[PDB]
Amino acid sequence: KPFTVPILTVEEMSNSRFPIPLEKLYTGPSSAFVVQPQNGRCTTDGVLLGTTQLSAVNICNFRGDVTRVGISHDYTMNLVSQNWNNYDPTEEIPAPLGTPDFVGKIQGLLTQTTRADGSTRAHKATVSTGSVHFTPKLGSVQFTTDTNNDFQTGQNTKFTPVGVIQDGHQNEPQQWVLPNYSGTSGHNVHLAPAVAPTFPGEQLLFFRSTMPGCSGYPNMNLDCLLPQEWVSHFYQEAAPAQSDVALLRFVNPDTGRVLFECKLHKSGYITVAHTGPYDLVIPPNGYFRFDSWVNQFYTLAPM
Amino acid sequence: SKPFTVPILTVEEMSNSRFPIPLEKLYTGPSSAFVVQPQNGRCTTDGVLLGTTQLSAVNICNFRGDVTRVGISHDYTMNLVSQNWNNYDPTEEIPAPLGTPDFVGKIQGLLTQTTRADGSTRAHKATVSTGSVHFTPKLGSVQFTTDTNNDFQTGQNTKFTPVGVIQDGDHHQNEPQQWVLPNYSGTSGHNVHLAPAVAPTFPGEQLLFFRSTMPGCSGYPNMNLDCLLPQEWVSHFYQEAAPAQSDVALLRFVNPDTGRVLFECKLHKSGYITVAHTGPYDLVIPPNGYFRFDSWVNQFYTLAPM
Ligand SMILES: CC(=O)N[C@H]1[C@@H](O[C@H]2[C@@H](O)[C@@H](CO)O[C@H](O)[C@@H]2O[C@@H]2O[C@@H](C)[C@@H](O)[C@@H](O)[C@@H]2O)O[C@H](CO)[C@H](O)[C@@H]1O
Ligand SMILES: CC(=O)N[C@H]1[C@@H](O[C@H]2[C@@H](O)[C@@H](CO)O[C@H](O)[C@@H]2O[C@@H]2O[C@@H](C)[C@@H](O)[C@@H](O)[C@@H]2O)O[C@H](CO)[C@H](O)[C@@H]1O
Repeated sequence: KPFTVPILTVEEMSNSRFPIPLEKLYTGPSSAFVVQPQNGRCTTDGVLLGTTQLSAVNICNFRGDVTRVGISHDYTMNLVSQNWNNYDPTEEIPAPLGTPDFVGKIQGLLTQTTRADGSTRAHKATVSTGSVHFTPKLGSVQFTTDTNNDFQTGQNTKFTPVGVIQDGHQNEPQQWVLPNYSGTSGHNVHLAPAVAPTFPGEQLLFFRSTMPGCSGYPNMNLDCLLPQEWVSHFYQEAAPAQSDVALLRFVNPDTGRVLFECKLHKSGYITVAHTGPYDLVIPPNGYFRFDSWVNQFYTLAPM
Repeated sequence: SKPFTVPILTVEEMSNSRFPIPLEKLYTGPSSAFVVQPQNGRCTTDGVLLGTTQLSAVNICNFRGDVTRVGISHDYTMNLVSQNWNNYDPTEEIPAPLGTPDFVGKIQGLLTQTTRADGSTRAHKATVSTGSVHFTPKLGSVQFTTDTNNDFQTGQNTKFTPVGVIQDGDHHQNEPQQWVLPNYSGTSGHNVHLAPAVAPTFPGEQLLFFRSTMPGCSGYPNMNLDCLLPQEWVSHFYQEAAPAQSDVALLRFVNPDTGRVLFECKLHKSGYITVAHTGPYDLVIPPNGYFRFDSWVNQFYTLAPM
């Protein structure tokens, strides 16, 4: 089966690390830090990695029953799956699929239905993924909410993420620092690998969005390695990789002209030939096109 | 000549095309009491987007723009911009901005804002009542009720992220009304450029719906939300653009483990599905089941009964 990538434009696609649209493309150095996101990780032949699942609308969502912490405004959620069934902590994944893969305070609404009478409720809520109580691999997380009494026990409860907050400027979130999925009780396991360019003159290419800010002065940049639509495409197509590197051309169909070329690595990330931080300039109808299988030492034309 | 296909994703791997939530189940039921005319999740099998349909579920029922307080109240008017923060164009031949809510109801979420100059940010619980006379997205503005009367700044980029729906009143589940379109221009004019209503015409047929449950945020809302196509099918058809070789694509829903067909259905080229069934029915399916395109047929194809 011939390999392909979607023909969708950047702004027609979704971030694979938070449920927001893609905005732009960015390249920059990343030698000084670890790039190891767990969402938006998929091989070109369709093997999902890390905590990656198939739809953007499930990312950084949580479901389960909740219990109040003491008489405070905090609630513990005993996590269940997307469809309210069991999460198995023994499955060899880092945490439930869709779990946040950055240290930060994510704000949203915690909603609940009482099954007996169909009554419903919603409260502003934040999950601090750097907290010792952020233990999704153990099956629970803790939320700070705007209520100390309105949530009932034994009722289906959902967190819908909206954005991020900060306290103290732009010092958090830390998008490239993974939370400890088991808190202080254990180290992270079964992670999608860290990624880095290996060929001189190359940098990663990032698919960038801006997370909404909900309080304070947060760092709102969020970069993913693959659009969510690419994850779903590769998962479905499962086209065999004929080498370790797929050569893509980013084309302006208005003119047929190639704007730049890049390497899509089989293990699921892109590099470009560039040195330095750069906000790419792309036309609104531009898109990526797979042209040929090449190798790790093929020299890209400068971006 | 390009062969037509539908995605192989399972129902629970896909997304509702009318609200940013996962699909839960397949449902068929009677539709004679309704006009079924959703504007999101509308796309032909050869990839022509219809109504207010755009390509990603994460944008549905989102709004962006600048806000101004209404009087000295807790309500704010949002002057809409496009998804990428560029000016909105009311002259485009669509019913309303792509992604606009296509039902009458009170959608609750958070209204967030950043002050560009210093990176300061804020968020407030907010509700948009799409049945309100102030719901005028085609004209370029909608109104929100919020939990503040003072915290939002003028001239700053503001986003509404939807979460769920609310209800008020002794008549439980009286709202939202998922099959009642808003007036996109309010009282100023009638709706324009709509994707057409759909209905079964062949004896013994009903629509097949891809169903989710919207989160409830207050009161006793009707949380059912049915779409005609998963968002992933919209995206698939838009990209593939495979020519329709007849009016109807016959699909079989298959259990991949046994290879057995569970049921068959008619995917009309204009982008909706019928099945041979009468009455409300939550389909009993294996979670790994998927739809498979088998052949090009016509509107009078008599299906094996569900
Ligand atoms: C949880 C809460 O009550 N939020 C309110 C509160 O917000 C303040 C407050 O949390 C302080 C204390 O840490 O920090 C900020 O000042 C925060 O305000 C928010 O962020 C600042 C930088 C501004 O951008 C502000 O507009 C924004 O609200 O009080 C404020 C009103 O002052 C809001 O009501 C929050 O929702
Ligand atoms: C803004 C606020 O203070 N909400 C409270 C309040 O919310 C109520 C209130 O808005 C009434 C208006 O008559 O409507 C509901 O009762 C609403 O509550 C919500 O819906 C009901 C049916 C319950 O499911 C409830 O738990 C939910 O909050 O009062 C409630 C307490 O009942 C909460 O304190 C809200 O925060």
